[PDB]
Amino acid sequence: SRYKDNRPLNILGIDISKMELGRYNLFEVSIFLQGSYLNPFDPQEIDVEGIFEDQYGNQYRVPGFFYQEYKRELKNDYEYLVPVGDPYFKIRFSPINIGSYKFFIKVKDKTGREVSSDKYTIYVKESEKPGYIRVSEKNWRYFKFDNGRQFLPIGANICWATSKGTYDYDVWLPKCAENGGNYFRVWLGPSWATFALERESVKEYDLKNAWKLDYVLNLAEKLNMYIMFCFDSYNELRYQKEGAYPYWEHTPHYEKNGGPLKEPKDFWTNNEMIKYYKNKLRYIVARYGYSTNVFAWEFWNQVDIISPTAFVIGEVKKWHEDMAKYLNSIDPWKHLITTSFAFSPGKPEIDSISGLNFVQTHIYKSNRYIDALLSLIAYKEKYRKPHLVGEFGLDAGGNDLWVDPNGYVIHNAIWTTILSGASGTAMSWWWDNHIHPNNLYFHYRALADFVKDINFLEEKFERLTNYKFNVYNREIKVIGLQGKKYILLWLYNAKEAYQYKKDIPNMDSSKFLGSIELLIKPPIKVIYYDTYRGEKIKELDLDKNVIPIIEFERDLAIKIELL
Ligand SMILES: OC[C@H]1O[C@@H](O[C@H]2[C@H](O)[C@H](O)[C@H](O[C@H]3[C@H](O)[C@H](O)[C@H](O)O[C@@H]3CO)O[C@@H]2CO)[C@@H](O)[C@@H](O)[C@@H]1O
Repeated sequence: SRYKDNRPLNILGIDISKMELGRYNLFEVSIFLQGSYLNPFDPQEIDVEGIFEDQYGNQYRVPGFFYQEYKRELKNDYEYLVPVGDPYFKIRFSPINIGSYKFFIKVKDKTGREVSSDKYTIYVKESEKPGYIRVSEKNWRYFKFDNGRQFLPIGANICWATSKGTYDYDVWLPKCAENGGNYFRVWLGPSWATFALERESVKEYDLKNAWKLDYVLNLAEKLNMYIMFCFDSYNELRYQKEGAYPYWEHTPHYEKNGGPLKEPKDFWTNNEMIKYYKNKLRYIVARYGYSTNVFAWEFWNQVDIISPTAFVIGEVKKWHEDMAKYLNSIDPWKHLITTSFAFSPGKPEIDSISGLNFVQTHIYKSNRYIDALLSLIAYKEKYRKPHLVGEFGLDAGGNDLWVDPNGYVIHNAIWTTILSGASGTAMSWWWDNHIHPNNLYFHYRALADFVKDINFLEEKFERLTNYKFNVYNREIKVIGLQGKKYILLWLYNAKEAYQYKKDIPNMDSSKFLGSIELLIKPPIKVIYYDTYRGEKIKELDLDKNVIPIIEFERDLAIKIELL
């Protein structure tokens, strides 16, 4: 109990970040206090709350959180954080309406005594921010912002840094954002992760790693990027003898290391673990929930591959239902909630729970992965909620960077997924050893520039069907979407798309290859789009439903508009 206090409860100071701010922007209150509590991360010991009310009478109950300021530096090849001042408590709020808000601070400690502040008034003006990310009511395949504009996630996993810590995100994130990226995913466990909250304990959370997560979230805010926070990873509950980067023997949950659990199976039902997990969820909502740059709360990375001694489908299902309900109940902004599985088809008993707002796929497959992606996307339409291909790569023991230094595998997957009806791009692994050093960001820029000017929420897009190729020299295949105004096609050469040794196509391509007939009413306008340079190649007006295919090396995109 490093941070215990044993004084009579009193507020000693309140600092307010700003008295005027914009819609969806951060309003931060700092609270200095003394009190009686053993653990500032446990609301049964000390419960700080901010109670906000807009001019329409809507109320927001915002939990407060314990905070330590740090100043970062780089010591050669590792980040080092120097503490600045004593720790204290914070409230982080974000207004969804404009106008006036009234708020006050309340504190209760373990003695039952409660203290409170004076009522304060702040004023909120309109801003440019689009709001929080939600499921689209117009098309359940897709996400939207509160203002109604679509959110199509384009990006990659960026789940942890090297020892350089936040200094790596200073490099990766601007490159991603300047190349059309608006999405990444970070890990808050296991204990070795950059942002691990349960580093040494499951009862108290790591203030240094929480500060690093603040830093990265703030960088996302400046760059208009949106983050999935993955709370726990399967390694935590996987025994050494089971392989696959196991971590049970080292995890703070295990009794050997101070935690409540004798074996990982007990995670789902142990009363003490459940209590502390809810405290962690409260801490995460308190510290990060304000942010519209939090796209989603993800409970687990690949919960299906915890130890087989520990995976009890009915227990894991109930825990997800209960935790989703709890998290929603305490999150004033109701961020999206999800979970993930290593098994590519997922676990229907869990994926179908209403409390999980969207479903995911992880897939590492080397052969015919285009067809596998399409099949999984078609299959998961049964859930009638969005689908994110949250992890993707070859099944090559991590050798993607040697097999495919030009990123053709990523290229194929991002085009396939977007134009098959997934909510956004397939999300690559290997951000640090592949995407960045091989400078693969240009693939995302080309795709973003192709899709960004179409409102996917309103096109009534369906996976393409009723097509017929007429091509003699080659084997060309298509992944497509057909909507009420646009048809989007990705064509690929089946004999070239899965070979990765040749240099990036430098198109100079005038010849006719063949045609593809679609079930459309002319007249139409046809745009041919170079998927590597990210530019229009040619434009052609047509009076029939038969699209010439111009010459291309590997793959080519086509945008058709019903006129
Ligand atoms: O350096 C941090 C950490 O690395 C751990 O090992 C990583 C691997 O380096 C690799 O990225 C692996 O990726 C997995 C990941 O588990 C994902 O969810 C899915 O399973 O597929 C990808 C590709 O296989 O992830 C592990 C962690 O699970 C480990 O070496 C730690 O000691 C080290 O601190």
